[PDB]
Amino acid sequence: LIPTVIAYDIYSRLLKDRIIMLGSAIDDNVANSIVSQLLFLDAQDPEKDIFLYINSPGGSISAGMAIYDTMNFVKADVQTIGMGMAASMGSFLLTAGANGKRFALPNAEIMIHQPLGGAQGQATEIEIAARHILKIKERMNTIMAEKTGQPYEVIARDTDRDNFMTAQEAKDYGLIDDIIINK
Amino acid sequence: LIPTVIAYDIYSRLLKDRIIMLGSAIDDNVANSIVSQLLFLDAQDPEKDIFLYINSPGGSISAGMAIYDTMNFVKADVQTIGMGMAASMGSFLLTAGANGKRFALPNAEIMIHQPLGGAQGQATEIEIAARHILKIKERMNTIMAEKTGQPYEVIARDTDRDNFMTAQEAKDYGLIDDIIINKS
Amino acid sequence: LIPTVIAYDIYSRLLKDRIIMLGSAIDDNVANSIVSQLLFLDAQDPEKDIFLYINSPGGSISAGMAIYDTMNFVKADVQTIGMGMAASMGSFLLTAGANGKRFALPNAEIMIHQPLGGAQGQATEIEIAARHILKIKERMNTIMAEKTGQPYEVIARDTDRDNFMTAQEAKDYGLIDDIIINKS
Amino acid sequence: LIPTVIAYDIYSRLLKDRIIMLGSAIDDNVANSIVSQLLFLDAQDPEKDIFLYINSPGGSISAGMAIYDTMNFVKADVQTIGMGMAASMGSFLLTAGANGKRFALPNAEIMIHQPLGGAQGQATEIEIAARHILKIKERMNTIMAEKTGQPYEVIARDTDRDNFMTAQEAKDYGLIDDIIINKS
Amino acid sequence: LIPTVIAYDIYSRLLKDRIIMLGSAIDDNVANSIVSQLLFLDAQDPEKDIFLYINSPGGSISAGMAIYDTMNFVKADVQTIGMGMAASMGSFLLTAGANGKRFALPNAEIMIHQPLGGAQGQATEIEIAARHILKIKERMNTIMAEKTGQPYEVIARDTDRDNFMTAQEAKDYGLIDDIIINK
Amino acid sequence: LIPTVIAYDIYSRLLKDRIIMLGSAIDDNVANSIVSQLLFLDAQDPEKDIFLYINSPGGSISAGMAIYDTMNFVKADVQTIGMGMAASMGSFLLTAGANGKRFALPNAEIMIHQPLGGAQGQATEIEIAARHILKIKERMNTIMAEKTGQPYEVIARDTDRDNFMTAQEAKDYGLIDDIIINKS
Amino acid sequence: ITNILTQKLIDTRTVLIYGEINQELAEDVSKQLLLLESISNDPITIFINSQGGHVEAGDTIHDMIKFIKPTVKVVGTGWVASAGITIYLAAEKENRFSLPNTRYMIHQPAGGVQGQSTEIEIEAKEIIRMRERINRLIAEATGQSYEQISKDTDRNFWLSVNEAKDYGIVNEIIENRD
Amino acid sequence: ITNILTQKLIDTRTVLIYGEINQELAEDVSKQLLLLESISNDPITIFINSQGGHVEAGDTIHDMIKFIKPTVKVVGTGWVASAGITIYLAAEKENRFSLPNTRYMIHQPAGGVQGQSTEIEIEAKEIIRMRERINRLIAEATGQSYEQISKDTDRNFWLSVNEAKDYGIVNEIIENRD
Amino acid sequence: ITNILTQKLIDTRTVLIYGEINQELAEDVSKQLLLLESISNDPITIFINSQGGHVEAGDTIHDMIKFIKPTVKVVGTGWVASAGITIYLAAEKENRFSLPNTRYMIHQPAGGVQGQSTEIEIEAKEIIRMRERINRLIAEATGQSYEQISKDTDRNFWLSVNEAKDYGIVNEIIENRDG
Amino acid sequence: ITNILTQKLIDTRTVLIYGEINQELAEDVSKQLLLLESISNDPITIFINSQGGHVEAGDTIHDMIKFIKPTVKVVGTGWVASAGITIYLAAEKENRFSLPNTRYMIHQPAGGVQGQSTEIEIEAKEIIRMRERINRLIAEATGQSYEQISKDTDRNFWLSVNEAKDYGIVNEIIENRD
Amino acid sequence: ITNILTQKLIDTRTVLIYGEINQELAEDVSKQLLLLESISNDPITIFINSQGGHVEAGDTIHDMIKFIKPTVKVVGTGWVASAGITIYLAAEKENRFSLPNTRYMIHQPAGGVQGQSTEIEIEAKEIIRMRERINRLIAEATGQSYEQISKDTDRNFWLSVNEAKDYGIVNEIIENRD
Ligand code: NA
Ligand code: NA
Ligand code: NA
Ligand code: NA
Ligand code: NA
Ligand code: NA
Ligand code: NA
Ligand code: NA
Ligand code: NA
Ligand code: NA
Ligand code: NA
Repeated sequence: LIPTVIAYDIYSRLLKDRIIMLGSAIDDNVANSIVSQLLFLDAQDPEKDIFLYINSPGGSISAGMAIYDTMNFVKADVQTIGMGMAASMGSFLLTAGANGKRFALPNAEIMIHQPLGGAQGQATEIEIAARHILKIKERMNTIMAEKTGQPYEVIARDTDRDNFMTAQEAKDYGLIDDIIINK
Repeated sequence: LIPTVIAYDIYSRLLKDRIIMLGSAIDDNVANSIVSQLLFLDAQDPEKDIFLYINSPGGSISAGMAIYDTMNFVKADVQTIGMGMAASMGSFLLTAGANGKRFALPNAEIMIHQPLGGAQGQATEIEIAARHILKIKERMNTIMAEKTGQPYEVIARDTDRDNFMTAQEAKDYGLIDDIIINKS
Repeated sequence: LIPTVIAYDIYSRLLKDRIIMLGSAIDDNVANSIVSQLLFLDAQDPEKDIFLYINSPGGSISAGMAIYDTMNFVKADVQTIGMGMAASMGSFLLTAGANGKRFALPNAEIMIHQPLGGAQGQATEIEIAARHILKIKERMNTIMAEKTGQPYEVIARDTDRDNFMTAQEAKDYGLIDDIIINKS
Repeated sequence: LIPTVIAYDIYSRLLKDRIIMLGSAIDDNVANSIVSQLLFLDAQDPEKDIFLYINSPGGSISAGMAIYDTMNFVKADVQTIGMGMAASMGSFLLTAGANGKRFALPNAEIMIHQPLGGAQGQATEIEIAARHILKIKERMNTIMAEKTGQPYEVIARDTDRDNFMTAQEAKDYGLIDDIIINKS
Repeated sequence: LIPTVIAYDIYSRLLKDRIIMLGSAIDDNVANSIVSQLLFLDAQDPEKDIFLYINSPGGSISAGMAIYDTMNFVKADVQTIGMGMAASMGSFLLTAGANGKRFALPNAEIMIHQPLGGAQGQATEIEIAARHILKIKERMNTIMAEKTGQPYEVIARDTDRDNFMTAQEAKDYGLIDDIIINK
Repeated sequence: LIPTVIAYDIYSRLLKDRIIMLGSAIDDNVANSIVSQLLFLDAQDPEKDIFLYINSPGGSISAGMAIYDTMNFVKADVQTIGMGMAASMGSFLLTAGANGKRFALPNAEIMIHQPLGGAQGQATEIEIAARHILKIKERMNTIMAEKTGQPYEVIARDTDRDNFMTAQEAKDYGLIDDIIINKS
Repeated sequence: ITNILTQKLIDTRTVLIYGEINQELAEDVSKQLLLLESISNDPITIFINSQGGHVEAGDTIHDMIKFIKPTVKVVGTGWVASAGITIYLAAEKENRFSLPNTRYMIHQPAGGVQGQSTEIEIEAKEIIRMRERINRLIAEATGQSYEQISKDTDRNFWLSVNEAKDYGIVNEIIENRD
Repeated sequence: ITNILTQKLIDTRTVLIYGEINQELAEDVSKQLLLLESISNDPITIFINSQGGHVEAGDTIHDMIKFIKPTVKVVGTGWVASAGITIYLAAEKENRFSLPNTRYMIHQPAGGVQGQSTEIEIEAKEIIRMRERINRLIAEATGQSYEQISKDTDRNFWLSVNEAKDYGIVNEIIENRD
Repeated sequence: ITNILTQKLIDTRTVLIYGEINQELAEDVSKQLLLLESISNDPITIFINSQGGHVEAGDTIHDMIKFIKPTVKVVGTGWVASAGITIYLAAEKENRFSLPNTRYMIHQPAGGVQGQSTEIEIEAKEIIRMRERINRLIAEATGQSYEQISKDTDRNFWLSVNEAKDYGIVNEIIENRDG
Repeated sequence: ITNILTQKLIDTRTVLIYGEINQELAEDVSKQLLLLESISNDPITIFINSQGGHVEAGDTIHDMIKFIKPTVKVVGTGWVASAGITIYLAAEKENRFSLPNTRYMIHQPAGGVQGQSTEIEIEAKEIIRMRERINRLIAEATGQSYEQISKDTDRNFWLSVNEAKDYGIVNEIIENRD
Repeated sequence: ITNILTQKLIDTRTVLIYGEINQELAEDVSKQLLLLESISNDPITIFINSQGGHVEAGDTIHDMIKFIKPTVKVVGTGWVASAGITIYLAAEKENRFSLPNTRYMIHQPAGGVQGQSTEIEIEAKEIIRMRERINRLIAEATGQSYEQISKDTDRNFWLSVNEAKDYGIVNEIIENRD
C-alpha cells in the first residue's frame, strides 16, 4: 500500500508536518532520501523540531553515518522515535537524536552491535580491511559512549555480540531518554 | 486491478472515511504504511474512530509491533474488523483494537500462535537468539492474556501450536468483542 | 493494455455504474480490491444493486471468504454474473449472489470442488492442518447446500472431485437462478 | 511504443470511435479488458456498431468464451476484422461476428484447431479432464458448424490438426463474410 | 528514457506531424501499435501522407502482415523511409510503401530473406507446418516480385539466403524508389 | 519512499536551491544525470555556486571523468561536500571541487585508490589494455597531485592500495579544504 | 576366498527389491532371477521394500517371477506400495510373508497428458484400461472381488501388516527365520 | 594377500551404519547381515552413527536384525536419532552399548501432503498410526510406558549418553573393547 | 606383486585423515582401524590434516581411537581444527606429534535452527551442552582447566605449532622419522 | 604380466604432482611417498606441474617430503606456483631441477573473511602469520634474506627458468635424463 | 589371455594425445612415456589430435618428450593447434609426420586479468614473455626466423597439411604404415 490523500502521497503529507519515516534497511539510496529530507526541512524552518521515526534493522555504516552527520549539521533539533525494531545503525541513529528528545514506543526492540564487514584478497588487502573496520568500531563505540553516558569499555563489552533490549532497558542504558505511550 | 474513482484510488477513497485496509503479510513496508495512515488520521481528527480491516496471515513480529504501539499511541479509538484470515500477528493486531470495538465477520478465520524465528552461528549466538525469542514470546503472551482476559498459562498452552478458531470461538475466548453480520 | 476513457480507466468507468469485475485468481490482493469496491458502492448508495462479474479459477478460500462475508454485509443486493469460467471459490462466490439475482452467460463453465491445501511438519502439525481443512470443507458444503437447496450429502458427493457444469446444469442444480442471453 | 494524442492514449482514442483492438494471446486479463470495452460501448450507444480487430494466436478457451458470450449479449452488432493472424480462439471469435459483418484483410492468416489442454493425477482425474475437454470440443464444433454453415462432421474433420487458411479460403469456407482491401 | 516536450512525449510529438517510428523487432505488440497509429492518422486526415520510418531486423511474418495490410487499407499514402537496418519483414514493409514514395537514407542496410520458422511433433504436424511456410514463402515472393518489378524466379533466387544490400543496390533492384541525403 | 512535496519531488526541490546529490555508484547513467544538472544550473545562473554532495563508492573512471570535466567546464564554482563515503572516483570528484570550497562532514570516510580494470584476449589485446589503464593511472595521479599539492610520487605511493582516511586526515592531506560540523 | 564369498551370496537364493520400481531395477531383478534359475530349481526369496514407481517395470518383474521355474517366496518389509504390490502379488498366497513393521498401499495409477483432445482422450482410455488390468490382477491374487478392489483403490488405501493379512495380501507375518 | 585381508574384514563380523537412513543403506545392511548369517551363527556388532532419515528403511533394518539367527550387538557412536533409534532398539537390552561421546534423540515422525481434504485426511490418519507404531516399539524395547514415550516424543527429545542409559535406550557405556 | 604391495601399505599401520570430517570419512577410518586392530596390536600412526566438519563424525573417530586395543599415535600436519582437534586429542599426550608447518584451532560449535520458539529453545539447550562436552574433552586431554578452554574457544583460537605445544595440544614437534 | 608392469611403475620411484594442490592430492602423494619409503631407501623423483592451491595441503606434502628417509629430488615442469613452490622447496638445493619450459611464481597468501570486526581481526592476524611463515620457509630454502622474499612476494613475482635459478629456487636446468 | 593383450598394446610403443591439452592429460602422457622408457629404448610413436588448451600442460608434455631416452616420432592427425603444436614440435624434424586429413594452427597465447593496474600490468608482462618463449620455440623447431613466426602468429594462422610441410612444421605426409 502506497495510499494518497488530498494528490499528496501519505509520506509527503507527513513530511509537511516535519515527520521523516526511516522504515527500511539503510543503504546509500535510503540515506540520500533521509539526508535530503533533513536538509529540506531545515531550509524551510530552522526553528521547528524534526521528527525521525526509526524502524530499521540497520545496514551500511557509511550510509547511516551520512544521516548521522546531517542530523548534527541541521540547526533544527532532530527528535528520534524508535518503533518496532531499531538495530545496528538503526539504534545508533536512535541514540543520535537531540538530547532529551530520544524516544521509543513501549514494545520497540533495540539492538546494539559490533560492526559487520568483509575482507578479500591478499594478506595486505585483508590487513587494510581489518585495520579499517577496527578504526570504524572504535569511533562508533566512542560516539555511543558519549551519547549514552556509558564508559567506552562498557560499550565495547556490551556490543561484542547482538545485544537485544526492551525500551525500558534502552532508557536505563542511556540509548533513549524516555518511553512514549500516548500523544 | 486497482480502480480509481472520482481523483482518488479506491483505498485512498476509503481512507477519507477513516478506513485502513491491512490485507497482506506484515513486513516493514506494510507496517510503515499502516503506521503513517494511523498517524495521519489522528492528526486530522483525534475525536473520530479509525477502522482497521485485518486480513493478514501475519509476518514480522517487530513490524506488527510498530502498528500495535501506534494503535495505542493515537488518541482516536482504533476499531478492528477481522475478515477472511487473521493469523499470527494479524490476530494479535485484531485483539489490540479498542475495548468493545473488536469485531470479525461471521466466516473469518482466526489463528493464534507461538512466535516463529531462526538462529544461526556459534553456540553463543544461538543462545542469544533463543533468549531473545523466548522474551518476545513471554511479553506477547502477557499482552494477549491482558486483552483477552485469559490467564497467562491459558494463552501459553493454547498458542503452543497453530490454533484455529471460528469468529464465535474467538468471541468466547476474549479475542474479539462481537461478530458483525450486516451493516445495520 | 488497460484503456482510459471519458480521467477514468475502463474498470473505474464501469465501477461508476456499480459493476465490479472479478476476472482473476482470488488471493489476498484481489480480495481486498473487491471488498473495498463493495464497501465503497454500498456507502455511496445502499439502495441500488451491485453487479459482480465473475471469471475466476478460484484461489485462496479465506480470501474468497472475505469477499463472501462482505457481499452479505453490504445492504445492497449483489448480483452475480458468471462468464467464461467460475471454478472453486469463483463458483462459490457466484452461488453467493442475492436470491433470484445469480446469473451466468450461456457458455460459461461452472466447476465445483472439494477444498485444496497442504500440511507440513510433525504428525501433530499435520493433524492440526487436516482437522482445519476438514472443518473448512464441512462449513463450505453447508453454505453451498443452503444456497443451492441441495441436501448436504449431495453437495459432499458432488464436490468429491472436479465437477464441471454447463450454465444450464448449474441452473438446474441451484447454483445460479437464470441464464442471461441478451440485454434484459 | 505506446503514444498519446490529444488526454487519451492511442487505443483509448480508437475506442472513442468504437474500435476494440484484440492484438495478443487471449487470457483472463485480456478477456476482462475486451468484455469491459464491449459492455461499455453498448451502454453508451446500443444502436451503433462495434469494430473488433483480431490479431491473436488464441489462448484460453474459457477466456475467449467470455468475449464470445459478451459479443452476443450486447445489443450492438460486433463487426470482426481479422488482421495478421487469427488462430484458435482468435478465429473462433472472428467467425462469431455479426452476420454479414465478418471481415479479414487480404493477407490475414486464419487457422482452425482442435482444443488443447492437459490432464494430471489419478486415472479418475484424467478421465474427468478428458470428458471435459471432449465436451468442450463438441460444443465448439457445434457453434462453428452453425456460424460457417458447414456440417458438424466437416468442422470435426477439418479441425483435427492445425488448418491454415488464406482470407479467400476462409471466405469460401464461411468463416468470414468478405475481404476488405481499401477504405471503400 | 523517452524524452518529453511541451504532456507530449517525443514520439507522440512526431505522430502529430504524421510520422510513425518503427524502430524495433516486429511482434504482435509492435504491430498493434503501428496499425493503430496508421488507422488513427487516416481517420484524422485521409488526404495527407503518412511517414513510416523503418529501422527493424524483422520479426513475426503475420505481425508484419497486419502492418502491411493496414498500409494498403488506409486511404492516405504511406511513405516509407529506411534507416540503419531494414531486414526481413522490415525490408518487406519498406518495399510496401506507396509508389514513388519509398526511400532509404544513404547508409541504410537492406536485407532480403526467405521465411524462417519451426515445426514440431509427428510427421503429419511437420508436413502441415512445412506446407504452411512454403505457402507463406510463395505469396511473399509474389508480393515482392510485384513491388520491385523483378520476375518471381529472381526474387526466389535472391532470397534463398541472407542478401545484404546498400541503399543504391536496393534502388537498382526496385525495393526503394530513391535515396534521400538532405532535406 | 521518495517524497513529492509542495509538484516537486525532494531531489528536484533541492536542485532548485542548486544542490546536486551524488549518492550512488558512478556509471554512465548517473554521470549523465549529474552532468545535465551541472549544465542546467550554470545555464540558469552562471554567477551562483553549485553544491555537489558526494556519497559514492566510485565506479566507472570515464563516467566520473565526464562529471569532472563538466565541473571545470561550467562557469559556476562547484562546491563539494563529502558525506558518509567518498571512495575511488567519489573522492577524486570530491578533490575536484572549487579551491577553498571542498568540504567533508566530520565522520565522512574518504578512500583513495589505484584504478581497477580488466583485460581479456590475446597477448596484444592484454598489452593494449595494460598500457591504457597505466596511462589512466598516471594522468589521475597527476590531477590528484595538482589538486592536493602533494608531489606525484606521494600520490602514487599512497594510492598503491586502498587508503582510508578520516575527514581530518583528508584535510591535512589536501583532498579537502575544511570540515563542516554545523550550519554556521 | 571371494570364491566361498559370492558363492555364499548366490547360495542364499535371495533377491532384494529396495526403492523405486523402474526399468533399471527391473533389469537387475530379471538378471538375478534368470541367473538363479539356471543354477537350480530351489526356491527363491525376495525381500521387497518399495514405494512403487513405474507400472510397466512392475509388470515385468511380476511376470518374470511367474515365468521362471523356481518357486518364489516374497517377504514384505518396511512398505510395499503400488507397483510394489503388483510384484509382491506375483507369488502364490502360501508364499507371501511379511515382517512385523511393514505397511501396505494400493491405489489407482496416475499420469499426465498434454495436447489435443484426441491425444488426451486416447491416453485417458489407456489409463482406464490400466486401472482395470491392475485391479483385476490384485483381485485375483488377493481373493477379493474386482468391485471391492475397484472401490478401495479409489483413493490411497493404506493397510497395516495385520489388515494386509485380513485383506488377502499377506498370508503369514513372521519375525524370525523360524 | 587380499585373501587374508577381506577375510579379516568379514571375520570381525562388524557392520557400520553411518549417515542418513535410506533404502540404499537398508539394502547394503541387509546384504551384509544376510552374508554374515550364512557364514556362521557368531554374534554381529553394529556401530551406528545416524541422524535418521527414512522410517520405512529404518523398519527394514530393524526387522532384519531380529530376523537373522546371529545375536546382534549395537554400539551407538556420535549420535543415534529417529529412524536410527528404531534400528538401535532392534537389539536386546543386554546388547545395547554406547561409546562415551554419543547423544540420542527420539521424536514423532514428520511429512507432507498436498491435495484435496480427502487426500490430506488419509495421510493424516496414516502418520498418526505411524507415530503410534514407533512409540510402542520404543516403549517395548526401552521399558518405558507407551504414554511416557508418547509424551516425550512430542518435541525433539535429546538425551546425553548417561540419560539414554537411565531412560532404557543404552544399557552399558563402554570406552574400550575391554 | 600386488601381494607385496598392499601388504606394504598395511604394514605401515598408517591412517590418513585429510580433509573435511564427515560420516563417510568416519566410516573409512573406522574400517581401517578395525582392520588394523584384527591384524595385530602394534601401534597405529594417524596423520591429520583437517579443518574439521561434522562434530558427531569427529566424536566417532575420537571414540574409535580409544576403543581399539592398539596404541594410536597422531601426527598433526598442515592444520588441525575443530572436530579435527577432537580426533587429534584422542591419543595420549605422549603420542601427540606435529610436523613443523602446522597450525591449530579450537572454537565453539556452530549450527542453525528455524521454527517455533520451542524448537529453537530445544536446539539452543542442545548446542550449549555440546559446547560444554567438547570444552571438557579438550580441557581433559590438554591439561588446561575447563574455564580456560571455555574462555579461549569464545572466538576462533588459532595456535601456531609452538603455541599448540605450550597449550598442551601438541607434545613433540618432529621433522624426521628420526632417521 | 601386470606383475612386471606396475612393478615397473614402482621401480621408477617417481611421483607426479600435476594440477591444483588440495587435500585429496596431499593424500595421494602421502600414500605414494609412504609406500615408496617402505619398499627401499633409494631416491625418489617428483615431477611438479602446479599452479598451487590450498596452502595447508602444500604444507603437508612439504613436511612429508622431509619426513621420509629417502632423498627426494624435484623436477619443476610447466609451472610451479604458490603452494607448489613450498612443495618444490622441500628438497635440498642440490636436488632441485627444472625442465627448460617452466616458469615460477611466488606471492603472498590470499583469503576471505565475513563477520564481526573481532572475527575479521582474528583471521587477519592469522593470514599475516601465514605470510611470515611461508616467507621464512622460502628465504631459508632459497638463500635469500627474509626481507628480500618479503618485498618480492608483495605482488605476483614471476620468474623464468633462468631467473628462478639465479634466485636460488632452481639449482640445475636439465633437458635430458643425461 | 589379457597377458598377450595389454602386452600387445605396450609392444606398439604408441601414445595417443586426443582432445584438450590439460594437466590431467599431461599426467597420463607423462606416466605412459616414463613407463615405455623403463621397458626399452625403442622408438615411441605419438598420434596427436588436439585443438590445444593449457600452455603449461603443453610445455610439460613437450619437455617430457625430449627428456626421455627413446626417440619420439609424432603423427599429426585431424588437427594440431596451439599447445598441441608445442607438443608436436618436441620431436626432431625427421620424426614429424602427418596423416593426409590434418590442419595446423599457430597463434599467440590468450588469457584474462581482473584487478588493479599493478596486477594487470604484472600479468601483461607475463603473457608477453610467454608469447616470446613460444614463438622462439616454434621458430627453432621449424626453421623459420623469430620475426616470421612473430608476424604470422599475430592472428590465427591456419595451415593445410601441405602448407604445414612447406612451413617446416610437418616433415613427411604419410597415408600408410608403409
Ligand atoms: Na541538530
Ligand atoms: Na488508541
Ligand atoms: Na447484500
Ligand atoms: Na450483438
Ligand atoms: Na495507402
Ligand atoms: Na567551475
Ligand atoms: Na513359476
Ligand atoms: Na536374531
Ligand atoms: Na588406543
Ligand atoms: Na628427504
Ligand atoms: Na630425447
